[PDB]
Amino acid sequence: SVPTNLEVVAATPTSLLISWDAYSSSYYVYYYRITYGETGGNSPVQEFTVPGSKSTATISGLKPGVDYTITVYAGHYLYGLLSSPISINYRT
Amino acid sequence: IEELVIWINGDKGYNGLAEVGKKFEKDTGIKVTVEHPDKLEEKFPQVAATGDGPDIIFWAHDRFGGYAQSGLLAEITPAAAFQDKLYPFTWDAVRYNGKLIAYPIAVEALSLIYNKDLLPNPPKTWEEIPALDKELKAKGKSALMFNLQEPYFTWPLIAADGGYAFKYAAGKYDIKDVGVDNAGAKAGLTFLVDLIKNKHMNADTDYSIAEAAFNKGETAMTINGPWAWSNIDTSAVNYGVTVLPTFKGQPSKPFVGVLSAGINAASPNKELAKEFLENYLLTDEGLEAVNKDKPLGAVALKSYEEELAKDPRIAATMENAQKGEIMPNIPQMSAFWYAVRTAVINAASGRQTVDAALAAAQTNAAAGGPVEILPFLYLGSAYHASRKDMLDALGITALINVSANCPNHFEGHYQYKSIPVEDNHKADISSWFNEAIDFIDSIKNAGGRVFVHSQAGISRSATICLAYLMRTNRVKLDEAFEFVKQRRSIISPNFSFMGQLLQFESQVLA
Repeated sequence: SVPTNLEVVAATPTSLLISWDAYSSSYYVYYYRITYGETGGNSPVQEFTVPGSKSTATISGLKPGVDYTITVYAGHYLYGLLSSPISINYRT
Repeated sequence: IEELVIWINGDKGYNGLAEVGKKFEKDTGIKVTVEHPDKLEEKFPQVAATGDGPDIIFWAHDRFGGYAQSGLLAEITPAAAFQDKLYPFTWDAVRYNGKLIAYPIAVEALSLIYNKDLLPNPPKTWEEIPALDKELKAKGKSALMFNLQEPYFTWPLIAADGGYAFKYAAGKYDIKDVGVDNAGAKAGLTFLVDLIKNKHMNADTDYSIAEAAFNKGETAMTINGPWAWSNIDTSAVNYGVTVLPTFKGQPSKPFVGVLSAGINAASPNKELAKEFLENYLLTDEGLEAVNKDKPLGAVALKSYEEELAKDPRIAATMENAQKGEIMPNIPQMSAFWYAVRTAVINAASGRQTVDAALAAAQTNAAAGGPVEILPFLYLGSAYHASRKDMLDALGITALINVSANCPNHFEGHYQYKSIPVEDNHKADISSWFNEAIDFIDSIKNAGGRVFVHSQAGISRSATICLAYLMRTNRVKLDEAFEFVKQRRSIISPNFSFMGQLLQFESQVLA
């Protein structure tokens, strides 16, 4: 259903190239939604979507030296946004 | 291996199918065992790629195209008579490249679902809906709420006046012929976008919001399929299921999913399989046994569908199915879902006009061309590898074919290098990096040009290009990645391939 592994594969002081194991999501899945926000912060997370055929995404415009919570949700072609997202904490 | 084992998912009437399988044995002697393995559709291609899998696989037709693209299914040969026992539109759902590959069994499609107490006479036309909502809003209610996020739900309106996903003719889909930005699609999406801008509907309504608003009586209609009936039964809404509204005098065109049974091509009981399905399963007797275990909904057998249609909900499902479009079973359907999803969000919110949004979606969903990475190195899809004149016009003299099933289409005219890997985590694609890098250099030194391709030109072939830029420039993966991505924005090596590329990074920089 949903991916199960999520990593940063490249980094700059203000940006992260992430990767998730999309191959583990069923063929029903037509996009992924990525959210990110300062861990422990007040502000609502920022979010964008990518095509279900992507296993990679760039998160950019981050503050340097800050811990971010990064979440990947699966999107189903009928129901839409699914539950049980995958998340990591990662510091720029 | 062995000599009939039938795979079906557990959500369905497998016990009832076991019965039509004992009633088989008491007629044939030969035994049929019905197992319902978990993650069934994921296990079948794993195990049937070698052999030791079932003889007959049951599943929605849309995944059978991937199966057939891998050869895992046999070309069923149904009597010309037997085909008339099924509705003719169902046979279109079970072909790949023109050949039949499954027997149609059951059929689902969206319908109009309405609250009989709020609205005993649901509108027959989309155009009626704004007046009706103006009336209901003055009572605190709304006319219609349904999922606006997924193109699967909005497409029936967008298609009514002429839109379509991929043109289908003579048993084949033409992935160059996308009907997203024609006049019919513009008119339907303009109507939709107008319902939102006039606050008859909300741009944020998704599956959950819609399903709760209707089952709590806040809205007079929703749009949904038979999977949703159980939750409405639980609620205090007296509901009906009916034909979708027309738009500009023409029916709404929901996508149609055809539950289907395929024959394992790597199995000898191909005759015992044809025997069981053609003459023991798809009979009034056969489907009823399955139906009694767990209902099938609308069914593809005309005789037994007449029976079930006594339920007006099932009759409405079949009627919307017969006016709808078969769900394309080709891999390009995924880019279509995402492209239309962006179009609807951007038009519904005013970020783009209907025309700009559909035009960009047309471009995203329809096939493009190869992409120049380096003057002697191009990147693209399996589609491109079959257009000889187009490659000849680019000066391509050699292809790298990164696939398990794609032919070299013009052997002897181009030099071919095969890299036979699947796009999954198990595939050791980096053990081909050196060999592929030498081929590209070899062709380059002889003055030629290499076209590197995989099915979608997204994961496998991009990985080969990225590795080439890395060894050849002694640069890091994130630099190669940025380079290709700016030329072909969709490239995305799979998770395991990104790891293999990172391992390769520290080798070429040591």
